[PDB]
Amino acid sequence: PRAPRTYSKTYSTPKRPYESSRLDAELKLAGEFGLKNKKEIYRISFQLSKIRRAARDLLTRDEKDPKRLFEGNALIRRLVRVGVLSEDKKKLDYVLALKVEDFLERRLQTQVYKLGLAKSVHHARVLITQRHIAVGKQIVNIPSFMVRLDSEKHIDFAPTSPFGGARPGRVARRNAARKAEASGE
Amino acid sequence: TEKPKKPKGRAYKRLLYTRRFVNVTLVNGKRRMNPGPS
Amino acid sequence: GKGKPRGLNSARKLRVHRRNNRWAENNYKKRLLGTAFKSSPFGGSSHAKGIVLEKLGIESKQPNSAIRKCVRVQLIKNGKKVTAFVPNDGCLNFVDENDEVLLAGFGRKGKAKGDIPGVRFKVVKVSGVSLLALWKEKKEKPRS
Amino acid sequence: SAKSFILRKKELMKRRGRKVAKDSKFTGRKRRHRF
RNA sequence: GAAUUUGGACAAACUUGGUCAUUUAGAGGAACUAAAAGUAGGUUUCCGUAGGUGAACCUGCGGAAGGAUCAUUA
RNA sequence: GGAUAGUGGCCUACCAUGGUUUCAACGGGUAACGGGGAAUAAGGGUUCGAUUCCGGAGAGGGAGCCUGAGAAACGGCUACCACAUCCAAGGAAGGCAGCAGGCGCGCAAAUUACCCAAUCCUAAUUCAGGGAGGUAGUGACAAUAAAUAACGAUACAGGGUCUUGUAAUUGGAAUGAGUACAAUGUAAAUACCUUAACGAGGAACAAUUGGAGGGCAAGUCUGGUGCCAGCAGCCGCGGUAAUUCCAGCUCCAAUAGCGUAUAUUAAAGUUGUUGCAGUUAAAAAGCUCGUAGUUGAACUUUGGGCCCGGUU
Repeated sequence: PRAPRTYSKTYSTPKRPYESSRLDAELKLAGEFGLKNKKEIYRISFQLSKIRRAARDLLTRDEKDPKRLFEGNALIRRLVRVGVLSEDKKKLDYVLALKVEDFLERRLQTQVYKLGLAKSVHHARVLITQRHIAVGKQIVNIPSFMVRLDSEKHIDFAPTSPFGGARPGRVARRNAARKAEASGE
Repeated sequence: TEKPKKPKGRAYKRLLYTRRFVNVTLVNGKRRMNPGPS
Repeated sequence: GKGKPRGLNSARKLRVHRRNNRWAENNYKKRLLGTAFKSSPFGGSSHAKGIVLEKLGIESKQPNSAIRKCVRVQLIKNGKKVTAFVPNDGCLNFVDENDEVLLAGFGRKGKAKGDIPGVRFKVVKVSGVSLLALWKEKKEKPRS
Repeated sequence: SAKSFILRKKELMKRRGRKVAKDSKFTGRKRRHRF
């Protein structure tokens, strides 16, 4: 009799599963961003469809309606603060013009690759998963962190994670011990 | 028979991207996906 | 025009005419008469379990034939007798007499599929283990 | 008569103007084995 | 103030005969199934009704085309 | 009038003959507890709602009753019916649709564990109790995040002095799945968060489930078995209503998930109010009258001027 815990699924599979154009576009996106499967594309498409539905039934509402003003301004503020929507496109017909790779650009994996420090997208994903990147002072090991605009200057190496100093890792430690006991004396 | 194992997960998708369109390997002019003895 | 009443105070005739016409459905009449709970070989169930009464040497043609056989089985809860297409060949040596098989449908939401006239069930499990694992030499059929 | 049926219906989309994969020794067989 | 007792309302249940509901035997019948393997004919098509007949079918009355408009006068 | 806590045919004595119904009464069925809600996305609808909240009803089936503010109570009593336990054979004692757990029925569902530490409840009451509740065990019901690899150097191959690929070539990096001092955690523990030490070179620490004429994305692959009054003659070829008879290779999709069965929803304008159809494809009563029902011509204060002040 405990109060129920609400859950919800955050992706939706396409209605027509075998068509060549959508499949090749999905593989294009997965190759250029370095994705594990198609579920990331489905997740972005699902939440973008949610955003587009909200924008549509606010644009159907009459102008100067207080609900339209409040929800539209909140939606534009949120999608600028995330960083997907540009600074010069703060309108509703312009948030209807959003695309999937615009959302996929703002991932931590793509943002840690594009800011140097990774030299590849798959190297960026491997570098993130192995707990090497901290936003501010918080270590993040998730490729889909969706970096804000205000923290773009804070993606750096962790205070842990030997690429940022602080006591090099296990393989180098074992190699140093091997060279010390064998080539030392 | 035994073969070197195929990569699993994300790298496999990466492989397909490398297989499909970076330096496209095998085409008959109309982008065949499964050739035999040419 | 267009046959139907259209006036504003005329919802009752629309209601009753729709109810009679809906009684001329196929799914509505099969659902509201309780046809599956009284007349179907299953009790409206997704799967069922049964006792293998007989196996018959049903081939597609004569000696140059395709080995595609079926068994005749009797249900546990209903007591009715049906017939079931067993899977791919090599499974006939697994299914002996009195094996307590578990059955499903064949794929037409309650009708026969395939070139076998009058068979709409498949033997999903035998002796409480499987057919897929038993045919792939992964698990073995328990004795008795 | 599966192979004969596939070959008979195989020629219609040539008449109706649609692409058809060219035939070989894989047509009238169980491509994927059953359970 | 207990054991016990009269009458009343509440009323489980029991016996008899009747009503209804579901299922299993039971002669006989009509239908059908794969049954590989049993005993040339006429050809308008129907509808309603009535009689006859191993099988469709045959005949009587009334209706329909869901049947192939030539030619000539004016 | 009686009865009730109280209105009341709730019951009794008397007297009237009334009350409901085609706007569907009454009777039957319901694999029917009702609602908040759930699934399905152009809408309107369609299907589901035993089940975390609210209300009702029941404690094996009926009936009756005591105590009490409150019960027709069943972890209270009494009787009957049906089950069923113990024996010294005289008698006694029952009620898990509370929590665990057993049989049974089935396609179909978990521990005879720990604790009142939290949330609250009861009591004479800060203290006791609570299978209410919480915690852990089983648990791929469903839901969320994302490991199974990354960077070079060599030798060639290209677009061609900068950019990618191949290989029984080679090099060092990095990290958690795990093994665990410790400490956090907790009523006490398990686990998560943190971390001393150990922990990767491929048959390691190896990902599966489905499918390939078309539907629908993916083969002008390979081998074996069986038959032929067809050619050859012991090599073989071709055909094989073998609906491929059996295996392997290659390729495609989804991916810690994938397949199958049943039901339902969408596509479905095959229920059509929106929104079907009726000469010939399913379907206009043989025709007319006619009650309910549905629907029903036009007309009745319009126009003009006055000011003020609201929103762009």
